[PDB]
Amino acid sequence: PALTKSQTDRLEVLLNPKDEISLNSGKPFRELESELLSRRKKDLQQIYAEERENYLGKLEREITRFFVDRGFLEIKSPILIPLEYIERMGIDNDTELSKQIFRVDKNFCLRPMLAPNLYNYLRKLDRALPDPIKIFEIGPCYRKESDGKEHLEEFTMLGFQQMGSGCTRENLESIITDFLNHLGIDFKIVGGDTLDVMHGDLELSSAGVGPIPLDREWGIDKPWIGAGFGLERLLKVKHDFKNIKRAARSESYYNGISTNL
Amino acid sequence: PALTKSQTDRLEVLLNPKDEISLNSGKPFRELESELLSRRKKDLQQIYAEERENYLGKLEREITRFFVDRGFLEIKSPILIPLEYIERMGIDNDTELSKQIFRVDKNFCLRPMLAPNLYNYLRKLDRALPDPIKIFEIGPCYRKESDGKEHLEEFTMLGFQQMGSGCTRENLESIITDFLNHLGIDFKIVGGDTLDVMHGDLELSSAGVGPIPLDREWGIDKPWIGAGFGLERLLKVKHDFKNIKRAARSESYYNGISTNL
Ligand SMILES: Nc1ncnc2c1ncn2[C@@H]1O[C@H](COP(=O)(O)OP(=O)(O)NP(=O)(O)O)[C@@H](O)[C@H]1O
Ligand SMILES: Nc1ncnc2c1ncn2[C@@H]1O[C@H](COP(=O)(O)OP(=O)(O)NP(=O)(O)O)[C@@H](O)[C@H]1O
Ligand SMILES: Cn1cc(C[C@H](N)C(=O)O)c2ccccc21
Ligand SMILES: Cn1cc(C[C@H](N)C(=O)O)c2ccccc21
Ligand SMILES: [Mg+2]
Ligand SMILES: [Mg+2]
Ligand SMILES: [Mg+2]
Ligand SMILES: [Mg+2]
Repeated sequence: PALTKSQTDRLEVLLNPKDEISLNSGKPFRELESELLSRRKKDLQQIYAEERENYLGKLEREITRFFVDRGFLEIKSPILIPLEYIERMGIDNDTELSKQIFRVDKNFCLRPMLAPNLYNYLRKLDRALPDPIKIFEIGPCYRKESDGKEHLEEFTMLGFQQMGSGCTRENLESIITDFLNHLGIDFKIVGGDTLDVMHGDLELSSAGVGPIPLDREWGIDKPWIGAGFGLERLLKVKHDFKNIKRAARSESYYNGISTNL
Repeated sequence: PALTKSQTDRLEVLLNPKDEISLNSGKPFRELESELLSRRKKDLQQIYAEERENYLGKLEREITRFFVDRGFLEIKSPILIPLEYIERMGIDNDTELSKQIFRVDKNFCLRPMLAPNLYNYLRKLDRALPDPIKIFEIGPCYRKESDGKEHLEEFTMLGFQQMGSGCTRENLESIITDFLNHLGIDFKIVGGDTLDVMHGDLELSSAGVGPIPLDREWGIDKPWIGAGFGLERLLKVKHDFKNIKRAARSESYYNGISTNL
């Protein structure tokens, strides 16, 4: 009696990437399910007995320490932002992002990105802080997305930006490289300069070197370097999850372990 | 020449609670403004040179360590939640909260509270973890509010909950008391049991002891204790801010310092 596709789907919910269990073994579904249920209950018991930390929270804290220690100021800015910030980012029809916005009320949206708020902080802090100005933010961002194993509608972005002196492509690649070697994540950098940070075919980050013409709409007139990274994609690679759902804010998975036991 | 109300409003933006400057001094507005601008620029320079941490992020990390160390599992659950969770919480017309919901699309809303997701986690984790089950979450919550010095529309909630053995009012008051003495925040506890944690006339928390009849709609049939705290209200008290805007996710204040310099 071979397993049904529905049964294999159920077992795949319970399977963790380092389990060495093969589904075709010939063992009955009920037995395979009971084995995986026992393993996942034990995984949750071990977390509860020892560390008790959530992967997404813990990763945020680790990234925060890395950037604070490298001289970047920690920002916490609004998640619910004025809708006019989207248009002011140059996002209109004929851009993909235009159709992906979660609107709230008449004049607000859930931010799909961190760039508007980081631009505003760079402009304001230039009146107080010495050159160069280095800032970062980690927090929720929102985009409407087609179903896909690499995309969430509710995700978490790291964004960092430096403005003034030292804003070279070399220095940008150095930050990225030190950061991902610190986290233990393999990558390739692929390249007004623009560049993407790839893990195989998966985009971990897009990064940039300024100035660009958009800066003037935000009151920025200095060179800059910066990048944006999705935390759930970093977790997906680090823990070898097959679907990014395992890494997201979720009621269905805790540290990549099914909560439906 | 006395200061105008508009001028005093501008100086109050620049005034920090421990400044020992009196507005009626007789000094001209321009001079008082220049003094406060210099002080606030220096405050930002000192943060940037030394700690570089945001108060709201740092408070979240401190609270996280307190609860993890006391045996509570750290949860990160969705901020964008099904609208049906609101009705299932018993929130209908004739309740205040009913009119305060930020709706998104047809079937979702920004969570105004943490209770639905914590109920769901308690039910699911009861199948895996030993008694008692202790969990907590910190993160963004959203409510439409009238203008007021104690309310934000975008705020941050701590919610903790224990289920099973040990769920007594005494144990609940002990958690609260240890927590606020750890943070250095003065309070009074004022009291199916219900109780509020007050700082003067300001509500820091509402807390509760179960079971209650609502539990059955969430699949819960064990005793419980729990509470919810606003982080920005804790910061407002700790730092003696006159308006909670100083403590919120914001583009206008950084660690209670005006960014408009
Ligand atoms: N829906 C999403 N879910 C998870 N992470 C995301 C999502 N959208 C963007 N990210 C992350 O945020 C980073 C910066 O955003 P951005 O450069 O705008 O993404 P993007 O170009 O739309 N990438 P993609 O949709 O994969 O082609 C990306 O490199 C991802 O790591
Ligand atoms: N709009 C808000 N801004 C900031 N903190 C809030 C807000 N609403 C609730 N809180 C915090 O969240 C805690 C738990 O929420 P809840 O008990 O529902 O609040 P509440 O009853 O509406 N309090 P209040 O509106 O002041 O009378 C409160 O005790 C506050 O510390
Ligand atoms: C600061 N920052 C953030 C991003 C990612 C995305 N565009 C966002 O705004 O969140 C980014 C990309 C290139 C250069 C700088 C960047
Ligand atoms: C777990 N928890 C959370 C709250 C506050 C608010 N009602 C919310 O849901 O976020 C709360 C109040 C009493 C008892 C337990 C509580
Ligand atoms: Mg995209
Ligand atoms: Mg990209
Ligand atoms: Mg209220
Ligand atoms: Mg209350």
